[PDB]
Amino acid sequence: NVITLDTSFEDAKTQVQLKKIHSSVILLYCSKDEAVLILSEARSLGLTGY
Amino acid sequence: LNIAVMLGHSHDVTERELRTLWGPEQAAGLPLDVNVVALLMNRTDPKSLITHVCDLMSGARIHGLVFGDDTDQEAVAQMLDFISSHTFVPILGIHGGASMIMADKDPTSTFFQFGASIQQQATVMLKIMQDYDWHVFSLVTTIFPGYREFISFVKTTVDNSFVGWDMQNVITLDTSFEDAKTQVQLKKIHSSVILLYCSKDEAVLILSEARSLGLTGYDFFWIVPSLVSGNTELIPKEFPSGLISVSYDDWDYSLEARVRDGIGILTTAASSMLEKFSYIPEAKASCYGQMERPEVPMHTLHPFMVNVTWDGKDLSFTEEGYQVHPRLVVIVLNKDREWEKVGKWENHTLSLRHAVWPRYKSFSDCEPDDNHLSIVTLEEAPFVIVEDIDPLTETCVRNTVPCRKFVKINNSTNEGMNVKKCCKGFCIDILKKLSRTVKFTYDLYLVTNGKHGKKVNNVWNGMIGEVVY
Amino acid sequence: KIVNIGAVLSTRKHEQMFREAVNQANKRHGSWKIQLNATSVTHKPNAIQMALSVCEDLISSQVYAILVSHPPTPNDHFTPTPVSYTAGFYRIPVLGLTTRMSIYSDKSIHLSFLRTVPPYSHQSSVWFEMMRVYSWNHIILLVSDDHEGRAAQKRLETLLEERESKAEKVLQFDPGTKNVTALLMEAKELEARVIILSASEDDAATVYRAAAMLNMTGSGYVWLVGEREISGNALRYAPDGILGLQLINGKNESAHISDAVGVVAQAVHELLEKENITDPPRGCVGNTNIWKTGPLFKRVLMSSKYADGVTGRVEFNEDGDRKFANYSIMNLQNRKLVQVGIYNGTHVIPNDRKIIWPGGETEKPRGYQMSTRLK
Amino acid sequence: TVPQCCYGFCIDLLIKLARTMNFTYEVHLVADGKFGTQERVNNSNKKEWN
Ligand SMILES: *[C@@H]1O[C@H](CO)[C@@H](O)[C@H](O)[C@H]1NC(C)=O
Ligand SMILES: *[C@@H]1O[C@H](CO)[C@@H](O)[C@H](O)[C@H]1NC(C)=O
Ligand SMILES: *[C@@H]1O[C@H](CO)[C@@H](O)[C@H](O)[C@H]1NC(C)=O
Ligand SMILES: *[C@@H]1O[C@H](CO)[C@@H](O)[C@H](O)[C@H]1NC(C)=O
Ligand SMILES: *[C@@H]1O[C@H](CO)[C@@H](O)[C@H](O)[C@H]1NC(C)=O
Ligand SMILES: *[C@@H]1O[C@H](CO)[C@@H](O)[C@H](O)[C@H]1NC(C)=O
Ligand SMILES: *[C@@H]1O[C@H](CO)[C@@H](O)[C@H](O)[C@H]1NC(C)=O
Ligand SMILES: *[C@@H]1O[C@H](CO)[C@@H](O)[C@H](O)[C@H]1NC(C)=O
Repeated sequence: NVITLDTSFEDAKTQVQLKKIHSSVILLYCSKDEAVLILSEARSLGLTGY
Repeated sequence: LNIAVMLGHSHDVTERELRTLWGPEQAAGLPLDVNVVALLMNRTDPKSLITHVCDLMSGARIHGLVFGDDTDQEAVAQMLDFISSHTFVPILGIHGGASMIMADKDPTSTFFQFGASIQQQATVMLKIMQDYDWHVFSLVTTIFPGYREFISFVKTTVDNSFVGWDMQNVITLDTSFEDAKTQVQLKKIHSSVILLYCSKDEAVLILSEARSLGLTGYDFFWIVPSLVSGNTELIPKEFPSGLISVSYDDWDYSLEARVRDGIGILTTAASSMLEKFSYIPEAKASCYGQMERPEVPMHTLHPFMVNVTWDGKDLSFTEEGYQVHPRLVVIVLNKDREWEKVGKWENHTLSLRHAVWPRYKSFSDCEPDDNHLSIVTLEEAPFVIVEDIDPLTETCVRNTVPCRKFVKINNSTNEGMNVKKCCKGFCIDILKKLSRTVKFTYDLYLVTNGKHGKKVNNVWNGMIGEVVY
Repeated sequence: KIVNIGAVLSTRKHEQMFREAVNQANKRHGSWKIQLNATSVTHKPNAIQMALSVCEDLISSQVYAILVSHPPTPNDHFTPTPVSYTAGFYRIPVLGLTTRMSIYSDKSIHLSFLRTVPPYSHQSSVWFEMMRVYSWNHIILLVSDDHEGRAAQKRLETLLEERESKAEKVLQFDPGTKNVTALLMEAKELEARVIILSASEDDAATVYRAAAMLNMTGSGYVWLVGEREISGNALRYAPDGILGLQLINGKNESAHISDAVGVVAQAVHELLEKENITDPPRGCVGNTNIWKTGPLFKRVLMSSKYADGVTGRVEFNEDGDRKFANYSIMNLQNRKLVQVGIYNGTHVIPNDRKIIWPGGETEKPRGYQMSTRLK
Repeated sequence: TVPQCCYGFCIDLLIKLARTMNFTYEVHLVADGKFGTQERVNNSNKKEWN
C-alpha cells in the first residue's frame, strides 16, 4: 500500500505512520524542499543501508 | 527468650501489644517463653536506632529484633545491615523500607529478610511466558548495577531449557537521554514480547519512546519487574494497559500474619538452638562502638534456621538469605488503571493462573484491532485428534497449536475449567498454512455442546449455533 | 554562598596541612567569589561517638561532600561503611582516599560512593594486555570465594569473551582453608602452565608454599600475581622470577586529597548556578528526606573531566572510580623489586631490562603442552 | 574394571594415526554402553549429556 504522508512538518504523526514503512526499495514522489526532511527522517530511522 | 518488634504509627498500640503477647502463648510450649517488647516510634534516624539498640540490650538482653517500617527507602536496610552485623543480633525484614532485598549482606551478618530475589522473579516470568506460549524474546536493559549477572543467569537458564525459546540479542541502551542514538538502535527493536530491565524514572521515557514507535498494540506485550512497580498507587498516565508485573503485597498476607510468621521462625530457631546447645545468647557489653576486639565465641543461628517448620509450612531460607517459598503474586494492569491478582506462586513453587486471556487494550493511542479470530473445532472427526499435555516438563510437541476445552466437575455441578491442551491434525495443518499465508493470529476452541447440531425449535445447536450466536 | 565541607583525616598535623591546602586551593586560580569553610574530623574507633560527631558537625554545617581518608592503621581494616551508609540517606557523595575494595565499586549496595583509585577488578585490563602482548591463549584462574574475587573473575570473563577465548579451568579457594593439594594437582594436570593468583595474603602465601613444595616454581611456568598478593610474607617466601603489578601514585595522601578537594570545589562552583540548592537539616534526628540535587551531583561528577592536577588527567567511569590509572610492571630480581615497564593507558610500553623467568630461563615459554596423552 | 582386549576395525585406523603422529592412547569402555544424548533427571530443567 502507498505510504502517503498526511501533511508536512509532522513531529508525531510521522512516527505513527512509521509502522507501515517496512520494505527495501522506496519510491519517493515528493518535492525538493521536503526531500531534505524526508531523507533526514529516513537517516534517523536508518534507511541509508546497502 | 526476648523478642522486640517496632512499628511506626500503624494502628492502636495497646491492642497490638496484647495480640503480640498472646501470639506465642497459644501453642509451642517451651521452657524459656519468649516475651514481646513493642514500641511505636515514627522517627527513623541512625542515633535513634542506636539508642533503641542500647535500650533493648539493657532490656533483659533482647535476643532478636523485628524491624518494621512504613516508608519505601532502600537505604534503611543497608544502614541496618551494619548494625545487625556489629551487634550480633539477628534482624528479620518486614514490609516497609527493608521489605525489598537488594544489597548483598556481609557473610558475618545475621540479616534475613522476607523479600524475594531477582532470580526468583526471572523464573516466575519464564513460567508465565511458558504458560502464555510467548517464545519470542526481547530484552531491553539499561546500565545499572547487578544487571549483567542477571542477564547471564537468565540466558544460562533459557538455553538450558528444552522448550527452545528465541535467542534474540539483548537490546541494551547505551545511556539515558539519547535523542539520536535511540533512533539508531531502533533497528534492532523488532519483536512481539519485550522484557524491560530498567528503573522507574527511565521507564516513563522508555514507554514514551515505545508509544512514539507504537509498541502499545494488542499483539505487543510488556513485562515489568517488581522494582519499577514498587508502589501500586502511583500510576502514571503513560503506563499501557495489559502490562504484566510480579511483586508481593499485603493483599494476601497482612502485617499481623507477617509478624506471626517472623515470631514463629524465631521461636523455632530458639528451640533448635536449645536442642543443640545449652547456652543463652548474650549481647555485647556496649551497644555500639569499637573498644574491644571483635569475637563471636557463640555459634550463630545460620545453621539452625536452615530447617524451619511452623504451622505446617516450611518458611526456611537459603544461604544467601532468600525465602524458599515466597509469595510472588502476579498483577496485571486493569482497564481503569488498577492492579488485580491473576495467580499466586506459594503452591510449592508452581505457577497458578486464573485463565483470563484477553486483558490487553491500547490506551496511549486509539486504534481498534480484530486480529484475534476464534476458531471452533470438533474432536470426533479423525482429521483433528486432541492429546493431553505430557507431564515431562514440556507443554506438548512443537507440531501442534494450543486449544481449550470445558470439562464439567461432576454430573450436577456445571463448571468447566479451561484445561490447556494441544490439538493436532489435518485441519490443524490447514489452519497453520492459512495463518502463514494471510498473516493473522488464529485461536482454537473445542466443541463441548454435543454433536455438530441441527435446527430444533428454530434454534441452532453445537458449532453452527455458536457461529450463529 | 557560604558552605562548609567536613573531612575525616588521620592525625592533627594532617588535619592542619589539609586545611591549609584547601585554603590555598580556595586562594588559587579558582577565586574571586564567595569562599567556603573547612571542617576536619578524626577516624576515632568508637563507632557511635564518631557517628554522632559526624552528624552534629557535618550535617549542621551544610556539607555537600564527604572527605574520607585511609585509616591510620594499615593492619586494621576500618572499612568506611558507616560513613557511606549515613551519607546515603541524602545521596551525599563521598571521596575515598585509597579504598580499593571491589564491594564499594558496586553502586547498588552503596548509592553514593566515589574514589580516585581503581579496584582490583581493573587489573583484568592489565592481565588482558599482558596476554595479548605475550600471545597467551590457554590460561587458568585461581579465585578465592569472595565478592571481590567473583567481581574480578566476572570482569576477566567479560573482557576475554570478546575474542572467543575461554579459560580451561577456574578453581575456587576458601578464606581459611590450608589444604589445597587436590586443587594444585588438578591445576597441574592441565595443558596450560600459566597461573593467575588473586586472593587474600594468607591464601596466596599458603598456595605459593604448596606450589614450591610441589615443584611448581620450575622452568616452563609463568606466575601472574596481583598487587596486594606480593607484599607481606610473599616477598620473603617468594624467590626470583615472580611477576607483579605496582600502582604509580598509589599511596600519596596529600596529592590525592588535594586533587579531590580541587575537583569537588570546581564541581560545586559550576553547579551553584542552578535554580535551587537542597539544604540538609541541622540535625540527623527527626528528618527523613532526599536531596533533589543528589543525582545532579552524581551527573556533574560523572560528566566532569579534570586534566589539571598532580596526575595527568582525572576522570570517572560508570562506577565512578578512577579511569586510566598508571600501572607499573613489577618484577622480583635477586629478591629485589625491579620495574620493567609502565602502562599509562594499558599500552605496549616495555623497557630495555630483560625479564627473568622461573628456573633461570631467559626466553618466553609457551603454554602449549599436549603431551600426546589422549584418553 | 578388569582388563579386556578389544580389537576390530577402528583399531587399525587408530594404529595408523599413532604411527603417523606421536600418540599415547588408552582405550576405555562406557559403563552404560550407550552413545549418549540429552536426558532428563531430577530437577528436569537441566540439559546434560550422558
Ligand atoms: C533439620 O533438617 C533436616 C533436613 O531434612 C530435617 O530432616 C530435620 O527434621 C530438621 N530438624 C529440625 C529440628 O528442624
Ligand atoms: C440428540 O437428539 C435427541 C432426539 O432424539 C435429543 O433428545 C438429544 O437431546 C439430542 N442431543 C444433543 C446433544 O443435541
Ligand atoms: C568556617 O566554619 C565555621 C562556619 O560554619 C566557623 O566556625 C569558622 O570559624 C569559619 N572559618 C572562618 C575562617 O570564617
Ligand atoms: C591435604 O589433603 C590431602 C588429601 O588428598 C592429604 O593427603 C594431605 O596429607 C593433606 N595435607 C595436610 C598438610 O593436611
Ligand atoms: C622436586 O624436586 C626435587 C629435586 O629437585 C625432588 O627430590 C622432589 O621429589 C620433587 N618433587 C616433586 C613433587 O616432583
Ligand atoms: C605523593 O606525591 C606528592 C606530590 O607528588 C608528594 O607531595 C607526597 O610527598 C607523595 N607522598 C609520599 C608518601 O611521598
Ligand atoms: C600514554 O602512553 C602512550 C605510549 O604507548 C602515549 O602514546 C600516550 O600519549 C600516553 N598518554 C598520556 C596521557 O600520557
Ligand atoms: C615424534 O615423531 C617423530 C616422527 O618423525 C619422531 O622422530 C620423534 O622421535 C617423535 N617424538 C616423540 C617424543 O615420540
